[PDB]
Amino acid sequence: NNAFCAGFGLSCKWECWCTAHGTGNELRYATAAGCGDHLSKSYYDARAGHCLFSDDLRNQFYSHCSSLNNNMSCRSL
Amino acid sequence: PRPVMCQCVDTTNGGVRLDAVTRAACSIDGYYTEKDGFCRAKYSWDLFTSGQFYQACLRYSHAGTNCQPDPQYE
Repeated sequence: NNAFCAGFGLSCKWECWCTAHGTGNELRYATAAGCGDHLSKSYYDARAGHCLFSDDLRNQFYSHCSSLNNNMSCRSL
Repeated sequence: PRPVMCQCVDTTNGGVRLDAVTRAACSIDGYYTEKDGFCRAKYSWDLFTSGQFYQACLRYSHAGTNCQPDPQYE
């Protein structure tokens, strides 16, 4: 549900983030830049530094992580 | 301390320019030049350090930095 998810980070379906190649370290600044105000319908969990959404925005988000020479990890919710 | 210009670069193959990473790091608040891919200080008094830029690059990618003195301020 987009309203619950964007509004509350509730009833999201995916939780994704950019990862540094090699180290696999999470890159919150890169994730942030691809989330929240920057991605319609998304919810930016600034704490965990992850990007949540109900609609399947994985491909779009991937293009952002990838534009920055990064990988992407996603969990299904 | 003089003005420096820097690119974010890959930590692999020769360390090629990573333009979108440089662009992200540059907005530090300097200006980005599309053709040569460097971030420069907006004014000679308004410089960022090579060290600051390195941190900036690393916030956006697994990247290193190539920095040099900016000729327009030498």
